[PDB]
Amino acid sequence: PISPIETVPVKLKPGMDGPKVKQWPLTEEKIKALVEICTEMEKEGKISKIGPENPYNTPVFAIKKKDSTKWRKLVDFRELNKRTQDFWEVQLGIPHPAGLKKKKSVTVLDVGDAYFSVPLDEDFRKYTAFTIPSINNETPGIRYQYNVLPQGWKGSPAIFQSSMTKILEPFKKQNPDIVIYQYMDDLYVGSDLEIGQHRTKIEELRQHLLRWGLTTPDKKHQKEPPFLWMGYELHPDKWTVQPIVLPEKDSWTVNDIQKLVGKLNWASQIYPGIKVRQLSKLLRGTKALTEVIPLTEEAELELAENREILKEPVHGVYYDPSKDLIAEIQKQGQGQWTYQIYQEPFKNLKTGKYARMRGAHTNDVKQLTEAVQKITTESIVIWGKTPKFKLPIQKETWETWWTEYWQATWIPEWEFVNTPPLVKLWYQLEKEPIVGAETFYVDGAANRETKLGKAGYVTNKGRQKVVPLTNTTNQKTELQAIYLALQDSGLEVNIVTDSQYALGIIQAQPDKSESELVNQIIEQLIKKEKVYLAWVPAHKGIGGNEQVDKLVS
Amino acid sequence: PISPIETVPVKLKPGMDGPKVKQWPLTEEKIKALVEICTEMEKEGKISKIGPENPYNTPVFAIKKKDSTKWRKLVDFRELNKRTQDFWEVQLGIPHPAGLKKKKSVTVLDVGDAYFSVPLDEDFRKYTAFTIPSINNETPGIRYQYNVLPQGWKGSPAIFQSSMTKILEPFKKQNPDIVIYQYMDDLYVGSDLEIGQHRTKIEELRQHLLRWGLTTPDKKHQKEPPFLWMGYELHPDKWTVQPIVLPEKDSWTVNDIQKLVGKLNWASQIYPGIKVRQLSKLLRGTKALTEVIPLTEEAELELAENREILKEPVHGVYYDPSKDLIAEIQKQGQGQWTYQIYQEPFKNLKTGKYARMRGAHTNDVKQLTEAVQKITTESIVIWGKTPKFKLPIQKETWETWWTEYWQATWIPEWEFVNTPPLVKL
Amino acid sequence: DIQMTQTTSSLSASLGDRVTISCSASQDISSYLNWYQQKPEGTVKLLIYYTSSLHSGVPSAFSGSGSGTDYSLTISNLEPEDFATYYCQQYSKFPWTFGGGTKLEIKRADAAPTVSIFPPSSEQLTSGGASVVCFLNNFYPKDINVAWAIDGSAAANGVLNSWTDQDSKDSTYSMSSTLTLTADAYEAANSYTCAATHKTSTSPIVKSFNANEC
Amino acid sequence: QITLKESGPGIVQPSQPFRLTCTFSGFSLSTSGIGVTWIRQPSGKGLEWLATIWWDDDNRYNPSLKSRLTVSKDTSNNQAFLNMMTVETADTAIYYCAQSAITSVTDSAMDHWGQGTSVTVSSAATTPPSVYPLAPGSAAQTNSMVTLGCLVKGYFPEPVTVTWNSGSLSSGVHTFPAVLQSDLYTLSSSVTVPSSTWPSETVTCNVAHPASSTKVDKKI
DNA sequence: CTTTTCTTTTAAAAAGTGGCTG
RNA sequence: UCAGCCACUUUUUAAAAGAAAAG
Repeated sequence: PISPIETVPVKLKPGMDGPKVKQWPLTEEKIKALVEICTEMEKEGKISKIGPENPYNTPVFAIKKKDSTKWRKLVDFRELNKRTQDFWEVQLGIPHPAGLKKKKSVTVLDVGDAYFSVPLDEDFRKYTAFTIPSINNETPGIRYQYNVLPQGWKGSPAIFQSSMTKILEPFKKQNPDIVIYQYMDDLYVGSDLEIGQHRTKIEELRQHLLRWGLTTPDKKHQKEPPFLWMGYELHPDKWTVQPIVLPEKDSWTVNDIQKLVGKLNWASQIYPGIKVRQLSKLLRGTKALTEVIPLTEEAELELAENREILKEPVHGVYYDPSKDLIAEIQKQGQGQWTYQIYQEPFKNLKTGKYARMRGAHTNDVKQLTEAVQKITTESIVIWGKTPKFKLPIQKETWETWWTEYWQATWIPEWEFVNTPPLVKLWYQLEKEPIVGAETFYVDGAANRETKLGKAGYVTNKGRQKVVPLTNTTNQKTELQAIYLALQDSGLEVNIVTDSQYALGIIQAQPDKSESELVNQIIEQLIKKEKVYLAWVPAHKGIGGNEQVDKLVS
Repeated sequence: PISPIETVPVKLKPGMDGPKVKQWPLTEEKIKALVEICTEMEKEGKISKIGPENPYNTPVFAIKKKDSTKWRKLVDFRELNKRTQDFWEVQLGIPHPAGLKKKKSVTVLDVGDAYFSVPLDEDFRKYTAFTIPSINNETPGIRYQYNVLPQGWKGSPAIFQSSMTKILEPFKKQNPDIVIYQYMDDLYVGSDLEIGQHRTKIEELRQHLLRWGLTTPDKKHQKEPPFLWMGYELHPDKWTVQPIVLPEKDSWTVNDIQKLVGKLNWASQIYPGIKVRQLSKLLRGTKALTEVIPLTEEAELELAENREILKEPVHGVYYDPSKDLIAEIQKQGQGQWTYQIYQEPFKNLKTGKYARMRGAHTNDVKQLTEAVQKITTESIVIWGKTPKFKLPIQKETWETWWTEYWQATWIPEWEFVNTPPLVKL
Repeated sequence: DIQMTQTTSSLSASLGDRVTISCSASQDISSYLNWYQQKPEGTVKLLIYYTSSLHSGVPSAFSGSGSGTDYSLTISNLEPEDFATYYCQQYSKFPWTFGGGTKLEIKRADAAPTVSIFPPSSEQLTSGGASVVCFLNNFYPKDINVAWAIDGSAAANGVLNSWTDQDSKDSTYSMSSTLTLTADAYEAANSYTCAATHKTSTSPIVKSFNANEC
Repeated sequence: QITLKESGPGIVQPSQPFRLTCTFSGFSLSTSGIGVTWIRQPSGKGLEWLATIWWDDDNRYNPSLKSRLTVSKDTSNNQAFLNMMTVETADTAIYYCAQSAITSVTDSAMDHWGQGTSVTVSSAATTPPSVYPLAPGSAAQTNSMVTLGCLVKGYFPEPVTVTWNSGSLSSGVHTFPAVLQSDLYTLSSSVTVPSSTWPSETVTCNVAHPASSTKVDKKI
């Protein structure tokens, strides 16, 4: 059990010291329990008596409410942790089955008492000092210090990795054909070796770990067909997770809306397209623990649709680097998209959603790429090579997009699909001013301290207008006034502003937004057959501007 | 074990606490290319392996440099650079050649390897720590630590300079005509020689660097079909400017008179007599935009006067070694880009452009990336420093592709921005 | 191995005329093309590189043209020197290939062949040799067919011919077909006949004789 | 200035290897952009690309012939060699050495060639020819413009002269191209003289084969 | 003859939650 | 009972961009 692997020199957060937390008198029976427990941990070198100089201390409680066989006695190193030097956790995430190759013989070995096998920095140990409170009668108590990695300590699962990985390298360099996917105390191994010849190889790896001190019992995955690795059930040719087990009716509390919402996300992996924006918005306002939200109807159907996607069973197929990955995208939410990363037609690999406004004035054109990019990097991570895309937009639409947008953008190898509520840019500010339309010189203003201000405009035929407003600002008016012009005008119009802000927002071609005004400005733009927007400096007096300025002011 | 030289104590800039950047996703190819090059260095112990106990970190990615040698790992030490101390050596110890721009040809020579020859301060070694990723996160990412002057670190050229110095002393001496410069992992060699005599004196230098301090540069693959190697050389004298300002129409309409003033009213910051008063006068009333064409010759005279001021040796410009440098890009047209580099705003010391070469390398990012690489180089050759880049693109985006279209040994500082239409005229 | 093809093999012209020669590639060659000229003498000068750039010294009259799998070479106003063979070349894929050039000959008014035949010489016969020669001198278009028929019209196996290059002067062409037959066949046969069929007249311009000797 | 002349064996037996040497001047096989190529135009056909020797020592051979041919150069001496092993009939031709050079990003052509060398491949041996006077015969004075003839049979070393009367008669003379007959060349030339001239004044045809050292004349 | 202040707006990062992992 | 992954929601942070103010 005790491991010969060298140790990691752990320290404490710079400029501190050990934990010196008080140790409450414990219940008589509690003492007795902890005694027997620590007495065993002592034989197991896990811990060893300390001398009367260790001012360090961590509390121990009694609670043996867990499983009847190796039922534990507990310590709280939260404070130790709070001082336990920071570590670089070393990881890019949890391995997903979509990145597993299709092998012949698979095996998933595990490791009991992991943290209880790797020796802790001998030099550091003087900080795991737990005093098992002695009975009232006996004045001096019983001291112990951990020698291995105490569970609950921050760097325990780290230092373990760094250690378990090492024990693995020497076995790996000696036979690069056997895959060994490691995660804490779950060792997954498989290779093209015959089911027999394969175990004749497990034997070797199963020895290596024990030589270093790693127990690998039969509490491991025995049946070849089922391999319950990382929540996933690895089958001869599919990966699943039967336990989709949703919070039935308990959606009675906002807290359960949390669990509900989040439960969907995970499900989304194998489970085809599922949105949550409706539910997700119900959580927005909450800050009360244990209360409920009067579920917005929008979510009742969404929950109804989604659930129908939760019942039906499905599966993700393994990935083979020969045949390549395609990333298909779909939109069905007011700004929500789905993506299917797959090799062959019907057989899905990993499936994911996307839902967000990476700003304020986004649009279905932006929210496309912003999904794509969200998928390449995510695929780069699970397979190594960028995937081909199938975007629900047309080729021309993209042509026009990037050819106009001054901001650089792109997308790698993308095909042309046509099975969705097709994405496309709504309006188009004409490159040239419409000859034979009103040149509505617009404007607005707002006194900093008034909290109010007037919007308005003048036209090529002297026609003036104005509208005072309250609760709005300088920036809000010039954009607001733009509205009046777009309104009071037909299908053709030339709108002259002196606000760089307005012009910018309007050029990007926003589909929607969180805002009401800016969106309404969009709405009109979506009807008007010809729109022109031109900027002119504000305080120099150019064109109908000098006048409009005098008006709205 | 590498150099019997004594390690030079390097402390970080006070208050700061070494790099703690995360390792962005890498492609298989890059992972392998990174794995290989990496281990052969531990073998030589250029760097050691390290566990979790080392909290600090910096990222690495490798780039497929099109040369007959091999790949190139690139640590993104931009972080640790700013976290790291100053170096009186990198400044006065490394002055900057005026004539580096004045030469007919300047070559870039990756004198990187001249670094392994010098060990890094033992106390400092925790900071220059990086970490290779792994496909689908198989096993955890193996972490390394530098034991010698690292590739791309504000210190590598400082500490190593007094050496690099003696190494070129023979060459710079027997080739006074030549102009050599050092900037990070690169040597900027420039001569006024015929291109073929240059391409032969570089290889002259690219060998002396060998018999001395085993400084191994890259062996580039030249070829036939579309000869890029023939372009590899850099010609700073051939460098132009950008006084393309002057607009020109016959049917001067409202819109055109306003656009001209908007653009001319702002230009008043980048030029002297930018008097656009009489121009404002022509658009006196609520005139119909799209048609009205006041041709007024009255303006025509002083419109030609303003045109005069727009093509000359700007008054106000000046390079303050002190202040930083800034470079601003804008997607200006079809595959065309433009740049302005300045210190104190609106008084840029140099403007230029970028037009993707005739070829099938159309990718909006790729151009921007490459573009940046060009603006960077000009700065190095000219003032001897590196501009900071305001990149007209979404951060989240550029982060997904810039590695795949970057070729330099170095990586400059950059932020993101979305500046509306004025920044293009 | 990009295959290069010069469709037009030999083209006709005149001092002043406008010549354009077509060259086609097996696949796109991204304007990686050069034009090579070869005088009747047998020397090859570079005409133009990049299917558009003029070599130095080369006159302006010469001009490149093309894009992709097709390109053309054009001579403004033809000149004396300019009457030569032209070689099209591509340098995209490395197996450098030239497409069988294009002959630029001087156009002339037609001219019937002046057929002339001669019987074997004792000089030759005194060794069994019986060489029947039939010079076909000065005639327009190389396009000219010969028929060597001995009693029975059979084209006796043993006829070698040698056609001259367009002479610079006359602009005519002259072919000389030489019929080889042994002494045993010389005496056996009755009469020999050389006949040239040309554009001149459908009338096969013949000439013959008979005179067995040994 | 820039020049390059090719030199070979002229004559090589079948199945035997040969080696053409090209000396050049002006440029250099040491300078970056330069190079030299070996083109091959076989007797009455288009030029063919064989191999390009590159400055960076990275020479390229034609896929059809690398199995029998190689290149190399001694820049020091400004020479460029071309070796071809186990030579066959078909290969017999004029071989050109040509200065190639990558000018810039897109420019690449064989800048300057040279007067090709003649490699002839054949078992055939040095054979002086035998000239036979081809007289009009079955016709005389029945032609104001009488054509005279003069056949030249069975010679190998291709170079052969044909002059009409010690070099007097030039106008109206056609000396056709030689042809292969039983591995020997056979040239047949012809002069046409006005009826007045031939009978009266003498008209002999002279053949000269430098290789065997035979100058020979023939009357009529 | 001009200049400091202080805003209005938008971006990108911290903080308890949630599902999952061991 | 700790550490990591992603997805949520409330805040801050800076800041850059403009804007207004003003003396």
